[PDB]
Amino acid sequence: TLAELLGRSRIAQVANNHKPLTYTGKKFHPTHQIIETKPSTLYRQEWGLKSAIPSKIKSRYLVYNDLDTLERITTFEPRGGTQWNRLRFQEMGVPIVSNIGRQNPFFKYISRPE
RNA sequence: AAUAUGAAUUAAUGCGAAGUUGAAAUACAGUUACCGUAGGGGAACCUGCGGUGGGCUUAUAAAUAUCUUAAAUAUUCUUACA
Ligand SMILES: [K+]
Ligand SMILES: [K+]
Ligand SMILES: [K+]
Ligand SMILES: [Mg+2]
Ligand SMILES: [Mg+2]
Ligand SMILES: [Mg+2]
Ligand SMILES: [Mg+2]
Ligand SMILES: [Mg+2]
Ligand SMILES: [Mg+2]
Ligand SMILES: [Mg+2]
Repeated sequence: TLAELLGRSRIAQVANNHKPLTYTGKKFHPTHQIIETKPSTLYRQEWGLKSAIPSKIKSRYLVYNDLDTLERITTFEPRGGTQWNRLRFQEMGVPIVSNIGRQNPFFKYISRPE
């Protein structure tokens, strides 16, 4: 059915987020999912959102909150810069270690009631 | 006692022409107007108290914005590729 397809659509895959797109507090990790469009689609203002992104946007990365609003605009910011922070961390090749010597969370360890 | 008539006597008002004394109202009408009420004054009107808008909704910024392969690759593409 159409409902089944919609639930699995790429737009459905992005978790609902209404966090401020302009946040001036302390940032410790990414808050919005970066959206990327290919160069061919960018030439046609196609991002896979509800409406065409304004042609003024030359970046290929954005973050958004609402597909449409009462102001008849998309709420988005044309930035994708948290990906470069992650890739620069990867280039520094420093593994993240636990200062408390806890078990690795990414391994299925056999824990006990200690 | 009622009804009708006339009535000394006396009250209110309309229209007509037509000047006079002011300039109260319509614009922020030159003191916002009007409602109720009270007092005062040649005349409109003036003043006090509250009410109404049938006057002020007539309302319109203390400005400041961001990084990924610009192309041998996107931009071309005509039912083709798959
Ligand atoms: K007056
Ligand atoms: K009055
Ligand atoms: K009065
Ligand atoms: Mg006067
Ligand atoms: Mg006058
Ligand atoms: Mg006046
Ligand atoms: Mg007086
Ligand atoms: Mg008054
Ligand atoms: Mg008036
Ligand atoms: Mg008015």
